[PDB]
This record gives sequence, structure tokens and C-alpha cells, in this order.
Amino acid sequence: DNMASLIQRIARQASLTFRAPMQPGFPENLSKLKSLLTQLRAEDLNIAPRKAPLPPNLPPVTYMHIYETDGFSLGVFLLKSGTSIPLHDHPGMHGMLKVLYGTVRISCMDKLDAGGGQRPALPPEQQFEPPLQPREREAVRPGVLRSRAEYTEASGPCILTPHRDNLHQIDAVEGPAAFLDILAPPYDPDDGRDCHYYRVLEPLPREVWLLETPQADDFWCEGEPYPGPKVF
Ligand SMILES: NNc1nncc2ccccc12
Ligand SMILES: [Fe+2]
Repeated sequence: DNMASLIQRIARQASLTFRAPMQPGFPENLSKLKSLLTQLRAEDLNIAPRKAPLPPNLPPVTYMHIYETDGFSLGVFLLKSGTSIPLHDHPGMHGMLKVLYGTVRISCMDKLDAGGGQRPALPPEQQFEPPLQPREREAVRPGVLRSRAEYTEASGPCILTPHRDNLHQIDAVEGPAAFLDILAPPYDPDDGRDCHYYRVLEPLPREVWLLETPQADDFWCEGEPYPGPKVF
């Protein structure tokens, strides 16, 4: 057989996908990465499925760094029971993720964009609970709530591109869950490529209003060591 570990493979293919007979192009490369990810079971990373009140000093979610180049990041997000990763964007990024244990809800949205043929400004009479300050009203943007399914390790991988399902919210459902995440290019808060947060305003794909909000006071994510086979 003589092959590298499945995680070494994924990392190879993510590098090929995001940087003599003709080699793959972007679509075939993205479909193969998707293929490699679907096979990924929790035990291939030596991730024991977790289960089971948390002290205000304990992170609601944790992160295991597997690998990072300028083309992609590769890691695992792990949500303790009841937590959730708030609604955030991925500015100009592709992304793939694969739930390893437990279950999650993902809600996939997008801000309307006149490049896709849709027409984006808020009616001034529009009213929401809670009401909106002046600086807030100037910052709301139209979006679309595309999906809200909940996924388990049986489901396929979840994909995102610069222009679709680029905003999402992950809720740990019925206990703790964890997922492998690929992001390309990786975030860079120093290169003006940050992870921005949003809430949906409250006055079946529907036009919704989104507001950008700071990172929630009680949401943070901490490193924790990675038990699986090492990359390269
Ligand atoms: N990244 N933020 C944070 N970092 N460390 C501890 C924290 C404890 C409570 C709320 C936020 C926290
Ligand atoms: Fe994300």
C-alpha cells in the first residue's frame, strides 16, 4: 500500500488546490479535496469523541492547529456541549469542513452583491427589536438566509466560496461536536483580512438584514494540542 496518512493527503491536496500530461484544474482539484474529506473519520486524527456546566474561565470552543501555509489553514474546531461559533464571514475565501463527532447546526448566509444580479439601503420606517442607533442603521446590509440544516459525521462536507454560503454560524447541538476546517487563503487581521461578526436583525430563503458587530464578550477560542498524525 505504502501511502501517507489521510491527513497528510488532505494537506497535500489542499496545497495543490489553493497553491507533460495536464494536471488537475480548480474544479477537479476541489472535487478531489472534497472526496478526501468525506472519508475522514474522527479516529484518523486520534480524536476521541467527546461528551458532557462550564466555568467562566473555560473556553466554549477550542482549536487544534494541524497546518498552515499562505494558501490554506487546516485545523479542528471543538465545541463543548451547548456552545456555538457566532455568525461570521470569510472575506474572499473558500472553505470546507467535516464534522468528526456529535452534531452541529450551520446557518449559511450571504450579503447581497450586485455582481450576482441581485439588487442591494434600509427602508427608514423599518423597525426592529431591539431598535437601532443611527450609526447602526447606516451599517446594515441586505443578506439572504440560504440554509439552516444540522449535520453529523454521516453528512457530506460543507463547502463555502467567496460568493456563496460565505457567512455561517455553527451551533453545537445535543452535546459536544467537532469539525475539521479548511480555509483558503487563511485569515489575516494584519493584512485587512479579518473574521467579521454579524447579527441578523429582528423586525425558506429570505432577504434578511445583517449588522456587523464586535466579537461577543463571552465567545473566545483557545488552542489545545493536536493528537493526530503530523503533516509533512
Ligand atoms: N479572547 N477572550 C478571552 N480570552 N481569555 C479569557 C476570556 C474569558 C472570558 C471572556 C473572554 C476571554
Ligand atoms: Fe468559519
